[PDB]
Amino acid sequence: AKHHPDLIFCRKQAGVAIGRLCEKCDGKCVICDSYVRPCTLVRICDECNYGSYQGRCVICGGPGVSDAYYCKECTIQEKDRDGCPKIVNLGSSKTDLFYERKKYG
Amino acid sequence: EQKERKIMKLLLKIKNGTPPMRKAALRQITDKAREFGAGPLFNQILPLLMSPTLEDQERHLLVKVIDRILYKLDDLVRPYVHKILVVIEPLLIDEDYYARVEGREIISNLAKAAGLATMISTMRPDIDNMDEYVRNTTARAFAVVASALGIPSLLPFLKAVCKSKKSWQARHTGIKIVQQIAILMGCAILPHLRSLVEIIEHGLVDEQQKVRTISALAIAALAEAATPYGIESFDSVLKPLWKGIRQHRGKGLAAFLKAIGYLIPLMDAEYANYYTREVMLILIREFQSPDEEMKKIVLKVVKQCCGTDGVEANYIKTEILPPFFKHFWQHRMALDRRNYRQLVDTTVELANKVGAAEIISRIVDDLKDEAEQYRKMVMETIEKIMGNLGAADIDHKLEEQLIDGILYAFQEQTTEDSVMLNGFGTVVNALGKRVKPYLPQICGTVLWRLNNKSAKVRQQAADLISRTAVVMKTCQEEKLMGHLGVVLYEYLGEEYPEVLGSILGALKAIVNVIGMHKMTPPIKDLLPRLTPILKNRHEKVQENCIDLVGRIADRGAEYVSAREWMRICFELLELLKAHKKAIRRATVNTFGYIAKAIGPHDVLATLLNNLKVQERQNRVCTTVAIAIVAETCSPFTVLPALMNEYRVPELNVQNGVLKSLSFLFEYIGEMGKDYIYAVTPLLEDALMDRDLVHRQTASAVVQHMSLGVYGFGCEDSLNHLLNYVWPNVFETSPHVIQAVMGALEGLRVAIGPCRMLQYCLQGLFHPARKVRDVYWKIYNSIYIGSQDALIAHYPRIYNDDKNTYIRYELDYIL
Amino acid sequence: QLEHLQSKYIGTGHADTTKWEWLVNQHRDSYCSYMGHFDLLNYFAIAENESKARVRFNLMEKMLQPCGPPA
Amino acid sequence: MFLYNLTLQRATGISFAIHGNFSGTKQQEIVVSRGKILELLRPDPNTGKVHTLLTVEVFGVIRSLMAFRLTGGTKDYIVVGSDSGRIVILEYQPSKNMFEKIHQETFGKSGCRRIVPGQFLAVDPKGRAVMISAIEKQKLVYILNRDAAARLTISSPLEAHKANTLVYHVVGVDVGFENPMFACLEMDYEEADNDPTGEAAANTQQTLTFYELDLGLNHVVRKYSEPLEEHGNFLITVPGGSDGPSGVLICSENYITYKNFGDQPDIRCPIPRRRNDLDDPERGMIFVCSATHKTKSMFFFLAQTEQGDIFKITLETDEDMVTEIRLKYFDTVPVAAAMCVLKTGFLFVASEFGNHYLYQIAHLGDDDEEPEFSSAMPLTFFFQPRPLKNLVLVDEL
Amino acid sequence: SQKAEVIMNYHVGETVLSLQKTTLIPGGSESLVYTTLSGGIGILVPFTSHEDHDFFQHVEMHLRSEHPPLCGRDHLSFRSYYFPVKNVIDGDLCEQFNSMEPNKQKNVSEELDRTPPEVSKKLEDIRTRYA
RNA sequence: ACAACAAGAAGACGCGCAUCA
RNA sequence: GACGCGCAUCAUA
Ligand SMILES: [Zn+2]
Ligand SMILES: [Zn+2]
Ligand SMILES: [Zn+2]
Repeated sequence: AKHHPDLIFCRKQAGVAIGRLCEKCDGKCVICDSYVRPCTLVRICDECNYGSYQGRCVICGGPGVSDAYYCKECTIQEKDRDGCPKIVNLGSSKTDLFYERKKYG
Repeated sequence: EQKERKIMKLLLKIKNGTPPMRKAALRQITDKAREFGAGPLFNQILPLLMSPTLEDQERHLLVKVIDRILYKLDDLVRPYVHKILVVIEPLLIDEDYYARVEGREIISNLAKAAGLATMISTMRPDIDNMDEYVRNTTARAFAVVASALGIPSLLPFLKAVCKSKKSWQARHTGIKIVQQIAILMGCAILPHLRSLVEIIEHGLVDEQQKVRTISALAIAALAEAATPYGIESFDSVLKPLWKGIRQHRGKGLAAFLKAIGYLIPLMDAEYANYYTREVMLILIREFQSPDEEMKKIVLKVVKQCCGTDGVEANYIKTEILPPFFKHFWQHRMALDRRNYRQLVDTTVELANKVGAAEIISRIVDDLKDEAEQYRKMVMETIEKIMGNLGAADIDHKLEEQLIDGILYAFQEQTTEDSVMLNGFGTVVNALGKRVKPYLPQICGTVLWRLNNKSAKVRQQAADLISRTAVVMKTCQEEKLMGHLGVVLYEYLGEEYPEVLGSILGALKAIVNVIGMHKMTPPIKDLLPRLTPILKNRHEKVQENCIDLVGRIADRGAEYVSAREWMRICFELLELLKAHKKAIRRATVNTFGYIAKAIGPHDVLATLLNNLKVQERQNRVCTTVAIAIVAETCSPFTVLPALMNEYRVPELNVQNGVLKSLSFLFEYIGEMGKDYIYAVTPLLEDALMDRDLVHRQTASAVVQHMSLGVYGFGCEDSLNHLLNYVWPNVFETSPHVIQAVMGALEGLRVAIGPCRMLQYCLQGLFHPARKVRDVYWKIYNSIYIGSQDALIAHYPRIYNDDKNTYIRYELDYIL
Repeated sequence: QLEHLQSKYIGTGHADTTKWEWLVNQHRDSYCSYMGHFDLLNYFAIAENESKARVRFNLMEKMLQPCGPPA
Repeated sequence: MFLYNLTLQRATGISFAIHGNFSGTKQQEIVVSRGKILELLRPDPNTGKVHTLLTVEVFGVIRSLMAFRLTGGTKDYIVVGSDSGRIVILEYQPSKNMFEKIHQETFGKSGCRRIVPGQFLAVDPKGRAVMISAIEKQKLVYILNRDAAARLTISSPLEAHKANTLVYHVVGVDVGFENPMFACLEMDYEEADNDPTGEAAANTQQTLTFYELDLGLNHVVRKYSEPLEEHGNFLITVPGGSDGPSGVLICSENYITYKNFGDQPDIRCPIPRRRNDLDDPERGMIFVCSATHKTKSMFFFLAQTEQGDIFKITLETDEDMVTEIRLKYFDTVPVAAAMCVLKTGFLFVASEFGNHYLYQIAHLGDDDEEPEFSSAMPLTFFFQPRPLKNLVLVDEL
Repeated sequence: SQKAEVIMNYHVGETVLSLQKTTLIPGGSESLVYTTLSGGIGILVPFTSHEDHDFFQHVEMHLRSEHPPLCGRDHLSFRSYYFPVKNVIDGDLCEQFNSMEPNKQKNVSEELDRTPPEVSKKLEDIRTRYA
């Protein structure tokens, strides 16, 4: 996600697994969050696919209902041949939102 | 002192206050962490943490500030490791998942920052403590500090802790450390599998029950971590397990069964069968057990044994089921929840192998039970079975029983359960076109449920009809579908929005599944009735209504007159205020959907007039709508109106039109080669140093256009924009520099790396530092992509007295 | 910090990169490019009367330390 | 101002030549590779002619080409390593007469680069794994298996990176139903770029490492590291298991060295020189390419020098160790890039510049008048070139 | 002082050591014959009209995505190996339509609103006229 | 036991101006 | 450096 600069990608050797996308983010690009012209399929490394992490969403982490795709611009720029797009950082925004949601109810 | 008072004031600012004050205090403490010092700061922050009456909010802020100050002090926290650990350890046993994960992360960071020997010596006296809670916390700490810095950095310590003879507490703690490392690591212990198996194997024949049980649990954890590979490492462990199966009873028997069940899948087919036979010889007599945890363990063992490919189906159907269906299918099993899920999963995977018919035929009669929980359990069972195996094997004698059972289950309900509707939809879809002779019963039941009992099951009935419209259409039926549609029509005006959304979704599904020209109520009679619904503030009703409006506009447009579309537009301009992304996207799409049918003259004027909201949310949606309508229509009929609006002296309008141009160029793609000349003077004027936002938007436009027009050979006008993009690199704002970098990388593929290299070779070795940093960053960006293409564009550099910088291989002449 | 592509990759420079390092990196890249292509190798082996194996062996030797000794 | 590209003649420069049973029948075929065109051709034992049956353009530089088969299989699958950042597996369908892609795995950026694998490609002779490697810092291993549907599969790549290493050649070592082994000529240069005195450039010998693939452990670990006294160029795989000892042959300047891991000592054998050579004595002698004829009874090797002399290398071995290396002058042919020794005595010579020749092996040179050579002779050898009298020309391309 | 513009760029992929514009067969138009260092001979042919050029461009665009190359290498990226392609249509890709699957050939034909018998004749006419 | 979820509302930034030490 | 105000960016949720 380009909106949040603090997010860090896994950036490892992609395996043969297939990424998944939930209903909240269905047609978004895994890199630039675009909405036009899906091009290729997203692969992830075996570390991101083990036990409870199998079938989870790539960006946020919800249940997987659709496959992840690269847009045409990312394919032209060859940004897909980098690694798995799975985000390993939990994110300071989500935990903080949960923290001031829990106290208020 | 003064420093202590300052730390008191900033700590009070961090603890309580407005978010701006807290973030300012955090940024200043991160800026001045080194100057403040570590000693007094830690001696000041620890007493607040150790207080048992601390609220979670200030505890989280204190942990965050500790994390912020930890990485700045690379080596100054060595003497404070013990005093920080003795306060921070209890945070890894709380039930809060986020708290546990941030505690694990902070302990990993502390282990990385500190040294191995000092912390090892710190935690030496924690092994022999008599408290079990502190031993468990120490085991978790050892696991996380072993995940940090690597396993081999701690491997020799494992031998020392596991070979202790004075007491069994040290050995138990070592085995716990091993199992926690296996659990927390995942599949990263595969290279270090044997080094752990050999050290842990000796504990299976000890005289203490605790050490044997913990060793069995750790072996099970290791087998779980190394699921597909590693039988050669465990080949020396099997025989003690079989020897201990018969001798041990109780908790140790449970641990041994769990371990052996985990190791079964790792073997080959012949060995798997040979050993699962012996496992079953005790499993059959072991199904009878009073404890629920042992029932869960044996269910997991059965699941894992059935999952093995080496066990053939005839043995399964001859042995396992006759006791399974007689012992594990009772009311008490459905009473619990862990047993609920475990039994459901085991039954599903058993049906995946032995056959769906055999499983289903003995549980269809269970749908007539008076208990609601047991009916829910069996309904989930068939729903999951038919989700995977379909309904191609079920026979008519079984199909009618299943239909009767599901109808009985749906007819009476104590509360509202979505599992009933989900299962009914799954069974109906799996049956396909063979549910045709039962359609009138379903229609009568859904009508009866919809017509009465005060809007409690009406929304579920709407969901059911929305799910079954497809099957009723595929079963060659239209008349009762139209009757249901018209019935929903007089049932459209409800006060409750929750049922209104479901009814609107049902109507939308009916419109999707059947033709628009064959709908029983004329299309002209819906939109006047549907327009007041758009003013509702509820989310689901708005979603369903906007989806229905978009579908009608895309499909039914010749019937609808061009008078109410204006009112729909003026209502959608207000509906754009909605928070959810789906509603905004649907409204933006339906703008273009209706402007395809209606000439883009009044639509553009309405959108352009609402570009001065002063709210950022509305302008982005409006400009995306402008882009999508421009893409849908011919771009030459929408450009001059957009350009004429640029002369307004409002900066918001200029930003909006520039963003619309960017989005339009992104959408059209290869069609931008004909209109590239038109926007060149506008981009030239915008790129001038007048404001940062305008330059950023112009850079985005340049990037998108350059990416779109690649492959056509139009660099004559693209090269002119580089002379204006290049001077904008020297900026400090992250957004503008990101936009400029993106524009440069987009232009790199369109113009060729030669021009970029020529531009970069000007001040690559400039005497200053910041310009060198910028140029080197740009050069690295160009170098990562299309590295091979830079060979032919490298400049010639003459060699000096000492070195040879001339590439003589390219000077050969034939 | 999304600069992971620059640090992990080999050959990327920075402010404190000397001229000799850049020159030797580009020389090694040029040698690899010569070796990869076939028509360039044919041109090199036709310009001087040698064999493809001999040219490849010489290119292997020249990759140890080009541009002379460092300063 | 719009042009259109037409092509009249296709490229005829052979770069890589492989042989095997690609169609699945009992007749051998040769898959030659041009710069960017993949071609399939088979010889006719009846009329002694060569005809092309397939020609497809791949639109890219083919940097490597290998063939292999699965355990117990009857068909050969072609593995192609190109300038792109991916590896593909091809299968030939005789009925369709087209190439069908079986698998496609991407592991890096496209284009000829330095740290992108594709230059060196080695396969397990048994057919259980394949290896791909780059010039520097990057090696990758792919494990191949088959499912119950009798279809070839592939697993995730395994990292075998090593910083500051210049790989000269990668070849697979044949073992008998054991962990796969790969031999490479690694070479470090970290110290050579640190000392400005200049002696680091010299006295920097290259090693010969062995890589072990642990199927149970699913990782690759370095086993041994043996420095070499001189510089070598490429390696040859000696068949192992039940047919011959397991080992590799190292070709260098004026010398050939047999080397094996364990208790096997090193054997050094000089290369014979032409009698009354007019060349500069300072010039050395190296090998360009080699072949292998794995006959059921006994196996030998064929090698070619810079001048085109063909030698016949024969290994005499004990129960476990090898005694000596025997060399024998076979014939003289124009310098070629690769040889393909087919069944029924067919020799294919793909010249690097000029026409291509097909030779029929009429005699094996048994009990020849000219003497042989061996490493047991103390102290340099000489031989007299002569007409062929051992191969008969049949077809010319 | 006075720079010169470039009106054509391409990447044959092989080293070229000869260029000559002449007529090959009697009764035909001129062409730019070039020979490479690998043994291939090729010519460059200008179009005769604009509809034919548009049809060739559409065929190339359809076959770029619908018929990917054998080794999984992008055709546009390969032809733009050093410099972007300028006003050149690749005939090697366009002439691969004959070996394509019959159903895919049909789909392409009704995407172009033509017939494979007419497409083959159109493809062969440009080769016959200039060679 | 290592186990991910519900809408009283929040995450990263910047440019300008008033007062005080 | 401290107490404040206004404007504006990221199809931010
Ligand atoms: Zn990953
Ligand atoms: Zn998601
Ligand atoms: Zn993208």
